[PDB]
Amino acid sequence: AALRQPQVAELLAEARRAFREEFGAEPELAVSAPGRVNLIGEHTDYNQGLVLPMALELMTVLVGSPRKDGLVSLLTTSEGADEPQRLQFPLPTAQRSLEPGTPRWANYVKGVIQYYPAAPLPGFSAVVVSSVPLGGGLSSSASLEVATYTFLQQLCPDSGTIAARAQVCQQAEHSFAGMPCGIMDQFISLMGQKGHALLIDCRSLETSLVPLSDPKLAVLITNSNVRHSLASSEYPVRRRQCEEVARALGAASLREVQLEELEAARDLVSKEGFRRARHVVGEIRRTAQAAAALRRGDYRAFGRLMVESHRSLRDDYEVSCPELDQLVEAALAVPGVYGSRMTGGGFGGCTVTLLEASAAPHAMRHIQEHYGGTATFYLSQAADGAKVLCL
Amino acid sequence: AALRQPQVAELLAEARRAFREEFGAEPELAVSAPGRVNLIGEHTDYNQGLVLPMALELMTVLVGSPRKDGLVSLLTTSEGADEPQRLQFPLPTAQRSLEPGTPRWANYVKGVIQYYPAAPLPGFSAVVVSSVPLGGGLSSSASLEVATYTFLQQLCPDSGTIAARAQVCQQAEHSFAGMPCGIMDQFISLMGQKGHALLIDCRSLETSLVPLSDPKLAVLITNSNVRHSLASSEYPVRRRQCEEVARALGAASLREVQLEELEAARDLVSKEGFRRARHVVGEIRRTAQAAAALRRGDYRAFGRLMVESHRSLRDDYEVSCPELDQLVEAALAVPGVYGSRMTGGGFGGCTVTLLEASAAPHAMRHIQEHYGGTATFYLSQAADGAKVLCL
Ligand SMILES: Nc1ncnc2c1ncn2[C@@H]1O[C@H](COP(=O)(O)OP(=O)(O)O)[C@@H](O)[C@H]1O
Ligand SMILES: Nc1ncnc2c1ncn2[C@@H]1O[C@H](COP(=O)(O)OP(=O)(O)O)[C@@H](O)[C@H]1O
Ligand SMILES: OC[C@H]1O[C@H](O)[C@H](O)[C@@H](O)[C@H]1O
Ligand SMILES: OC[C@H]1O[C@H](O)[C@H](O)[C@@H](O)[C@H]1O
Ligand SMILES: [Mg+2]
Ligand SMILES: [Mg+2]
Ligand code: NA
Ligand code: NA
Repeated sequence: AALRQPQVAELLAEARRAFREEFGAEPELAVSAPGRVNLIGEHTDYNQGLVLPMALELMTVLVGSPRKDGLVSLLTTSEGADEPQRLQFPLPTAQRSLEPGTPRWANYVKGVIQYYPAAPLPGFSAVVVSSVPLGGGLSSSASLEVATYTFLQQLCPDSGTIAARAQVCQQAEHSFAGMPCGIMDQFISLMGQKGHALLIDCRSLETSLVPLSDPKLAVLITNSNVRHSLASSEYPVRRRQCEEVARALGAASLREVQLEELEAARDLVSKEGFRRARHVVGEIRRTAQAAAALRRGDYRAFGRLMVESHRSLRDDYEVSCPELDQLVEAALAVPGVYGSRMTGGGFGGCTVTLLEASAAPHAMRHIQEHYGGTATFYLSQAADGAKVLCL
Repeated sequence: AALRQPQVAELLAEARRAFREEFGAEPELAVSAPGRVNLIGEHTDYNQGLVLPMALELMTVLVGSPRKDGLVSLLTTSEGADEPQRLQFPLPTAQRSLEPGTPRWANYVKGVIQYYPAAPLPGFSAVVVSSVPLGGGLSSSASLEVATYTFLQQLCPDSGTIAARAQVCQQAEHSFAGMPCGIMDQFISLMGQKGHALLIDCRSLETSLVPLSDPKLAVLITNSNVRHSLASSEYPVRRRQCEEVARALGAASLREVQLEELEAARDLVSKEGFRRARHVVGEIRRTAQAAAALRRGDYRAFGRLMVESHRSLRDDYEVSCPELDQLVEAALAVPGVYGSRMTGGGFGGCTVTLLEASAAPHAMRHIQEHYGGTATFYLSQAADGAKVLCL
């Protein structure tokens, strides 16, 4: 036991049956959207940098039907969601716009509806099921937004691009969820392809598909199953810290600041500010190197870069915690572990570990043994992004 | 005027309609797969080179229904498909494979059925309609193959990779149409994204999606209305002349040969084979430079590299015709045109012209006046790849 990862046909069946019960008929329409692990390139997306995430086999499925009455009627089967697990509300009009409210889980859906670029949208009934753990740092939020977006497309086709949909999901997260994320989670949930990671250039929005499918390789995800109080909190503080440092250096973003320019201008910025820029500018470089390493088959080089990334996030960006540090220190101790680090926004959530497929069983036993807390594990391949399911 | 480009809703309705008439019921399943234009990197894909295609709004729509009796029943509405435009034939069995026969157009479907990797596959009825001009160098052939494959996936899920679907369609084109194509046409049909070009590395099969986000940049396609059939052309001879040069220099392919190496090895190959290989080696270098130019907005550079592509295809590879030559010279005389070149296999078909959007109307009048024949015109955006359409 690593945690089981239901396949789509299973999640679809569970969603259909829960809808049949709730609404009294079979649903007409279905879609899926994955969760996400970031292999490397943390706190770079809102700095116009480089990220290398892959989509997981963990996913949100959303089934539903149009209505003729202009209503939205929702049910989520996730415990983890704040109560009530059901909500109904009328579609926004040019006269009354939707509003963030409680239950907080519905905000993600209301936000996507509120910014959906096409019209006219009918009402709908829908059930959500998820295998993404809510609030585990594997991006259940972007899964839900992108599932919601893809579903609305089945009611009312858009005329825009992948990146425009990601930006609609991003704005919904900003205005309705109150969380000023970059573009990474929405982008990988939309753009994943199985047996690949995605080098996303968050400035050009150019994407490269980097093969990550060798039977002698595994990616292991360790849920710390913790979430400290600085999550809601220091993420916006860091994002503001980065924008200052860029202004002080005459730079549109930290993407335009070369690592050698930064060293030779510490005196223009706080000692705290300097350590933040150093992380971001180095991580961008590490992410470019790591992508080339992963294509080459150089797991050792990739693993070193993962660890260098962890040290940087721990000491220079200070978004690690004791629990993530502990879980990374246990992982590197295991023979066959190429590297390990804190993934997502941090202050808790998950570590990602790259290792020999043969060592995963040992690696899971050693990390459980050497972690105070109760840890959960996913052995996860690179998955496809958001799909329509024909019913 | 640009020739208008039917949207999917309209191709779908012409397909529902011809399906109802032919088979006396509504179809249950639908798919689309686009044609493509190659921006630069011609006759490199089978030499393990680089190409930069985008998918088109021109597409093949296939609608159909599982059958009970283990037969395949097909209709196409394309004028230009050899008679008969309808046929039935039994599914391949373990006892006996499909074989290429008459009519030539159905070899593309038979081949994809023969090589489709998942079982069991039921009989089916299907109609094919297309906005892709048959024989025009916009890959009507790969559009047909990939539409068929995406359809079979609706009858019987596969569980390989996007890449293995393209190599099935390629396999079908080699063995059933006897046309030894590279992987480009099938890959772009599968992998397209609207508002992107696709840089394909045909050695490693790595892909980048390059944003075409600029409303002041147009792509104009000019059909010469001289038809190629690539099978019976000098295409297989070019491919073999490239192979004999690689073999002579001890290279796995011409991707492994630099210009300077080819130049010192003249005494190893014929005058002709040297010229063919010099086009290929040159064209690989130019496609990398072109991607770099496009990435920084240097359209004048991109256009000069396209003109060099065209002179290399005309003089060293010898796959142009007097008609493509006149269409290119005529587009180059127009202000706001960055570059123009033949696209696809050659011997006829289409040119591709990159130009200021505002110049498109002048450019269409000028090329038509200065063309000895009758040109048709598509003003083209980057389009989505192959898709399921839920009925
Ligand atoms: N399937 C779901 N059903 C209901 N709410 C969900 C679902 N998936 C995500 N959510 C919402 O998203 C929140 C988790 O997002 P967040 O705190 O950003 O963590 P993460 O994105 O890492 O999982 C939940 O608290 C809930 O409000
Ligand atoms: N929709 C269609 N219906 C029937 N045949 C088709 C269709 N699309 C493509 N074809 C077949 O593909 C052939 C064209 O292939 P080819 O000569 O390689 O040209 P292209 O560059 O258009 O792909 C036609 O001769 C016909 O056999
Ligand atoms: O890599 C840091 C990461 O953090 C969170 O997961 C956000 O959702 C992303 O947008 C990104 O900033
Ligand atoms: O670039 C030339 C081009 O010609 C045809 O369209 C083939 O299908 C492609 O594979 C490629 O070889
Ligand atoms: Mg989140
Ligand atoms: Mg063809
Ligand atoms: Na433990
Ligand atoms: Na003319």
